[PDB]
Amino acid sequence: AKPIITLNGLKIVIMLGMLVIILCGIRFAAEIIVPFILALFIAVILNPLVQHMVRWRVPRVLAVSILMTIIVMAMVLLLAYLGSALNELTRTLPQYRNSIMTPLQALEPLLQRVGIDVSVDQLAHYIDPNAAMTLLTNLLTQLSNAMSSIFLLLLTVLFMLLEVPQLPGKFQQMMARPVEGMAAIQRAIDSVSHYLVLKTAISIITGLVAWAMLAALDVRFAFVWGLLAFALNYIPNIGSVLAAIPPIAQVLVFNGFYEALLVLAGYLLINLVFGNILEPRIMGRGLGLSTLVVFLSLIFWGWLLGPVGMLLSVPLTIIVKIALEQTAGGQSIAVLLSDL
Amino acid sequence: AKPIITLNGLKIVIMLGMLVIILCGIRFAAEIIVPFILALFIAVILNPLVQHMVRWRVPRVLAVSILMTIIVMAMVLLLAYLGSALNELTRTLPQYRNSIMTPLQALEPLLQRVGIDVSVDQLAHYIDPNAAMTLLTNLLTQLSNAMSSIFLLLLTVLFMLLEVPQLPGKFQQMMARPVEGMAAIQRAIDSVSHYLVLKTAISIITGLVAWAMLAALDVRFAFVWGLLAFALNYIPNIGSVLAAIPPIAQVLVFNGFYEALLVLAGYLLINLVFGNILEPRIMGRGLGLSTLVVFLSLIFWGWLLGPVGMLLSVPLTIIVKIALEQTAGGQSIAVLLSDL
Amino acid sequence: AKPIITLNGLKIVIMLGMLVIILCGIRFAAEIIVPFILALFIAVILNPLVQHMVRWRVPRVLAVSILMTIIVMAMVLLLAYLGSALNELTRTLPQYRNSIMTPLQALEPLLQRVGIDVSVDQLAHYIDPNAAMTLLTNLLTQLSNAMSSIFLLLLTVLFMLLEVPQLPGKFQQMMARPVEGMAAIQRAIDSVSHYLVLKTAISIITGLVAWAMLAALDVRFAFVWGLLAFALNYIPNIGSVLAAIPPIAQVLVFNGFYEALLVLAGYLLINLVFGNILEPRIMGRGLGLSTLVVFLSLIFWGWLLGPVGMLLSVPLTIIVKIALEQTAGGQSIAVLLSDL
Amino acid sequence: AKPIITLNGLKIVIMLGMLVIILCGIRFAAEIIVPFILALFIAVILNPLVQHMVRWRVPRVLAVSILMTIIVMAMVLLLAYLGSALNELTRTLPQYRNSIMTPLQALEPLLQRVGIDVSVDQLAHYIDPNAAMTLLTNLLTQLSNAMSSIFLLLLTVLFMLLEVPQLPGKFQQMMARPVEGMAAIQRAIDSVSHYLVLKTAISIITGLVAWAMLAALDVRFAFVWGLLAFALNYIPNIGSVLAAIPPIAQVLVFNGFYEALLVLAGYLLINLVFGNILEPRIMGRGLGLSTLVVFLSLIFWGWLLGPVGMLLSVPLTIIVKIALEQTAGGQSIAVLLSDL
Amino acid sequence: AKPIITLNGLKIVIMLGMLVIILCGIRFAAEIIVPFILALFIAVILNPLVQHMVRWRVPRVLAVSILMTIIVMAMVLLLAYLGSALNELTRTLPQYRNSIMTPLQALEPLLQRVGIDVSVDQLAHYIDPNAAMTLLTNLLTQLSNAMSSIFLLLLTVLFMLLEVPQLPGKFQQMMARPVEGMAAIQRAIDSVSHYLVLKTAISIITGLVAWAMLAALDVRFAFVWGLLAFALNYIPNIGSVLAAIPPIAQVLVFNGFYEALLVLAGYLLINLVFGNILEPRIMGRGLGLSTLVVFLSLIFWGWLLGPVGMLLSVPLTIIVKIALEQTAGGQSIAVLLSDL
Repeated sequence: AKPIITLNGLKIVIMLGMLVIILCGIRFAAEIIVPFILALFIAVILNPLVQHMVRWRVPRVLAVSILMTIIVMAMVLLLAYLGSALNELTRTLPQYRNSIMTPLQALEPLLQRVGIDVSVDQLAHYIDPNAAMTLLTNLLTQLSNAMSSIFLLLLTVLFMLLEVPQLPGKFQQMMARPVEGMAAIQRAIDSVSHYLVLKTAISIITGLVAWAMLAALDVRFAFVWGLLAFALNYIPNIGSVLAAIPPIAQVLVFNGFYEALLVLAGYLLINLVFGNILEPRIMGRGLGLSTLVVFLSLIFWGWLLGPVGMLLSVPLTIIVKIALEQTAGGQSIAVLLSDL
Repeated sequence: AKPIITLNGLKIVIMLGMLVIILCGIRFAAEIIVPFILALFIAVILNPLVQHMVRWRVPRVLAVSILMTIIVMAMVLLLAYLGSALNELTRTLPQYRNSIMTPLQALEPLLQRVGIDVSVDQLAHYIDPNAAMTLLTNLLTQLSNAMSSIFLLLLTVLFMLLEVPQLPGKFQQMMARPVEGMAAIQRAIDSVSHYLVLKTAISIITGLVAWAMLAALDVRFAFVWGLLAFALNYIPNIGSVLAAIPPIAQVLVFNGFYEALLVLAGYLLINLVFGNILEPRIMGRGLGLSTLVVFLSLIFWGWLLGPVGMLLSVPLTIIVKIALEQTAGGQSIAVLLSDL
Repeated sequence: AKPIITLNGLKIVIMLGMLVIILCGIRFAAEIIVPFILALFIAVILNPLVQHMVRWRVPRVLAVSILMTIIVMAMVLLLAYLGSALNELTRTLPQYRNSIMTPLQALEPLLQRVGIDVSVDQLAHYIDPNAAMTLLTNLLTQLSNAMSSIFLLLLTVLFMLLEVPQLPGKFQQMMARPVEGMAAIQRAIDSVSHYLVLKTAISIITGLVAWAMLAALDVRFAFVWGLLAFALNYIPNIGSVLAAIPPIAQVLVFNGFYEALLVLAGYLLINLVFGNILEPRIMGRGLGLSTLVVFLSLIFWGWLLGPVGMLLSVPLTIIVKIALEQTAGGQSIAVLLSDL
Repeated sequence: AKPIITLNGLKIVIMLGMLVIILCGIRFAAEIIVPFILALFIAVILNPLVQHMVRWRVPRVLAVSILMTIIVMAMVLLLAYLGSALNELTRTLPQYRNSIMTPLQALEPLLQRVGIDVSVDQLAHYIDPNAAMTLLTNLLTQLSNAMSSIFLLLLTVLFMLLEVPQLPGKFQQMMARPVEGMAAIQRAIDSVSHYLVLKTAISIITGLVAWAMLAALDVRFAFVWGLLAFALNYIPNIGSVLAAIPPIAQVLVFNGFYEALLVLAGYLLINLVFGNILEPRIMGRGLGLSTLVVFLSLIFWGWLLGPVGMLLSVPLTIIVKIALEQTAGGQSIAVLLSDL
Repeated sequence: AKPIITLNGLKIVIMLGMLVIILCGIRFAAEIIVPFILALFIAVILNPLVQHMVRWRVPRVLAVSILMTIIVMAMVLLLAYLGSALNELTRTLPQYRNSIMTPLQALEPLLQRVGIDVSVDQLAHYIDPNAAMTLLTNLLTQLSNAMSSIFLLLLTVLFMLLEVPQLPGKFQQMMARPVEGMAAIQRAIDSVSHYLVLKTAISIITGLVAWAMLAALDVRFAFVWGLLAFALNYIPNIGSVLAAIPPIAQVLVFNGFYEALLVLAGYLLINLVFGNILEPRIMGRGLGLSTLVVFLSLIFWGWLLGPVGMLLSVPLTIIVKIALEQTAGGQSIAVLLSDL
């Protein structure tokens, strides 16, 4: 045309440029956004419990206070247990590394082979040691420095729970159609709140069941593996499969094959019954994240929000999808994120 | 719709992008914004005093000059006293650290226990030493390098106090409805000014009372604890509770339990009477910051404006709330920050 | 004119400023954009294969699963082979470096010469060692750290292939004229998809033919040179010429002149027949990138997207050209990128 | 209202965001902006001299050439003199540091004292050594590396002076109401030009008078103190007071009290007569910078433009005030910067 | 007015903010912009030669190929010659440094002197050694690492020359009034192209003449000084004067005064005849850069585009001036850059 800079071109480019600026803003302010978001989600999870406890005619402030003391004591105790178990695992690591190393040496002389062993040696180093080394580093930096920030986060959660009673009056007194599209009678947090409550119930059930079954199969670190399964259950399909690995690795490299197969059968039973109780119990909607979008959101949020961004990705992407579902212009993106 | 980039979408994204830019601007220029804001608040605090001293028929410039000399001499003397007391505390620290360490060893052999001690050892390190170590570092960097900037800040305060007499003519001669919404007959600084004056009066009273009562209970560093209580009294509910801790820790770990309980009772008396004189004396408005918003503003301002941003957060959030209270579009946010 | 800031001036400057912001956004988020784009292209390449395998009445998920296992095993094996061959080349390097060094000493005493040898010594260092040193460094950092990200990329490819079946319903259910200009009945990915499929077929043919012919001429690292020719065949005219060099260097510096000439004749035959089968077999369009634009896009993408950006430049520039071809305002740029 | 993002809100936020961007631009390009601005001011200062010398029927180019040679030779000689005197001061420093240290020890045993001496020892270290140490560092980095850039700046000044004759034709031939508001018949540089000329005349007079009087009181570094007084005379009220200190310190710590009082009386005489000749001689306007705004502009410009930004702050703020004085929208800010 | 944020204010601030963004974009992407721009200019220079060679009925591709081989061989040989000569100069440096040092010692005892020698010693260190040291560093980093990028740049030049034949069809087929204002029948590159061709012819003549005359005066590094004169001839008035210095320094410090005066007379003859052949031969326009603007553009471009930005500044500023000459709004800036 006569001008090359079409006004629609300007709209597109301004939108993209300002989105880039916003993302660099979030990536830069991650150390607030992450604790605040996570505190918000924990508050959402714990609010039904506190509300029911109020239904037992218990003072609100008293209830939340005792609940927070319970939670913080449990976290401190769990940090101690994790420190002991983790150190034991660190000092026990290389023995079964060599135990699984030996079959590689056995299988190296394939008839009419052309490659070398040392590179596959490094790949095995990736398999047993290196992934264990990275998990070691991440978890140990957690138990080392986290207590400086876990306390802060719990404080934030306490304040949110305390102030919840006055919040409905504040939303009611403030129409502002954007905010009613975020969380009001036009429920766009009650959607995510229910999902979080149900998913956390399921994850607790899965973690406890896995821990109990592992104890029934007398494997070491049964509790840590149960915790890991619980934590990873939040990522819908990748998380459970990824969590099922380390126990299988331990049981196979220590005990053998038949028991490892039985343990994997146990995990399959767990994840199928909870592939068959999560959907029909409540949340028949089956909140619409296609597996691809789950993985992509995982990578995305974990890249800008940092590691814990990975843990809270899926709830956060659900939030974004719900918010853009009702916006007039953006409904296209919202249906793009959905599943069918 | 036919276009995905709705004009309202552009408005939202431009507003958010430009807010991100502004915040990165403030975070980047913190070393001016902080001293300037703090000098402004100190000038507001000291203006009534100077004005009353003028009412005693004292020259304005003379009055402010003598007052600033008084203030700077007091600050230098207090820095010296703080240096001596702080060094004494540093060299006295670990003894009662071990004194409180021993009961942990006593309580470790809980019947049917499963955890370890070393992690709880590190948690105690967090409790007595580490928090003391961080307070040590922060206060010592203050007394070390602050005198380069405290003098600058006092100079700024002096200039503001000097120029105040001509300011009303300048505001009067300049309608500019935004500025009258910031500070004019449409009072939006006289709101914050009165809050600061009253809160500082209360904080001085609390600090002096705590110092006197601690002296009546012959604890070491009674003056430093009084100063700390005064400084932390600015954060309404978190500050007093957080300030009440270190004296309780010292008295319990040195003397014992009954006297520590008496001291905590004294703090409760102080903070309840000033939970019962702050509101009814003057400022029946009880400037509307919900406790959650207080904590969030604390975290926010302390994150971008740096540490002293935490100290001046609450006045600053009050300023923002008042300014956005009367703006037509933004009144929703203003009611969101309020309390009920 | 009366104002200097013409509105058209604002449009131009806003467009340019926001483009700069976007580019700094991509350059900053390269570690996602690159794996995601590359996974998208690999998925496009492999989709016809999986679809044909489905035509053999094979389950979709089963087909993609087995194909991905095949691919990952092949990559691991190839990494091992590359490690061995690369280490052998590293420890063999300097001998023929000196072998080609000696003719420089022979040719230094040109009659009536004026220069020195040491600078030309450094130029030869650039020729045989240094370029080999840089290739060494790049390839070795690949085989060293890549396995952390190659697995991630393959995972992404697997997810895309898995979700493809539901995608057409999602595009169909979403008109949004921009998206139909990107990939719909208004084909702007089916254009790039076909180009990628055909170019990859040609590149595989070229790589295998070069490997076989080099084996027929019993040169060392025949397989590595075949792989390098395949990889560089993606850059249309520069890539093949640049890839033809290292084998010629090796054969000349080890064996001699006549055999090197025969090998170069073989490469000429390959690149002329595939300068004569690429065009007429299919893709009679001969996707319109003028050689200059090919080189410039190479430099550009390789500068912001990093090294692998160079490899995927040409497909990516084709994408941009196709997208801007149909846009009303930008068709000028699209014809500028074309060839005639 | 129905939308929260009021259009006025967008205007405010866009203005602030773009101002932040501009300031980050200037802060980033300081190493050009500062020499260019300073060269412009020096050219303005020297233009009347060159023009008068032309009135003596001297060739323009010849006049400016000889004047620039004079200036550069004087700067080189002054750098040498400064190097010698500065090194002498550096090696003489600590003796009178201890001389003034001893009275602190004498005054430490105040009756009924509570503090320590070591912190006040560090405060004295701030007083005599540290401020001298910082002045040492700044001046020495000047005399060390400045000659690389002083020559560049003088070159720029020479070019501006050379090209001035053709400039009026260029402004005349270019209406562009913004530029006539910057410098034209609507004088907004002739305002600053006259201020600079008069202030520099006054500063030269003050520097020479102080140097002569100090020589009459046979103090060491009389010339350096005269230079420092001249340089600091540019900041209207803070500068002279700050410059009067180091000579007083030297004379008191070496000689004693009565002579120091006489010297301070001499400075008071100088600064009162030039608080009584600057205003009435010419520039009865008394360019309107309230002392607070002087100090704030000092801090501001010195923060973004770097140290020499402090020296050229006041002229620069005068420029900004004059420019925004006549702009229709911004006249409010202009009256805000003024004095009354 | 009622609003302070005038719409014109927004236009000004948006223009300035986006210009700052663009400049930070160029400063950030300098390592592409510089080689691309420089390759474009070299292609423009060499295009007439190739076109004339085509007029001799020589194949276009063959002609450009042989010309590029010639150029690259000449560059490699010149790099070698430069390495040898530069190393010789480095190891010869300090002897005449001391030779010129001794007259400073002779001239130190000026009657009734007050300064010291050591600072003037450092100034002489600036004169003979330091400037030589900086030139050493810059040139040596060139001959060291440049060959990695010089080859790249020559490749770019080759591609541009190759593709030129099809370019006129592409511009013809694309009206887009902006592009015709950049380079079309509305010539705004044919303006710069002719300037570059003529200026390069003049610079070659000057370099060769200076080299020949220096050889006639048997000074060392006559060729290097000729090259330096050629390179600096691109900056119109500063460049020749700055280039004339090092030969004068060498001849004076080695040989003496009369021969140095003769050499300076030779340079004056050269630069006056080419101050008297450049203008009247062709380019009677005398492309309008006032000397001040030349210097300012030098500083500017050299600051953002880096060192070689200084070399290509003047052509680049000419380009900008020509482009903004015909734009309706910006013609004011274009006349501001001109000369009269």
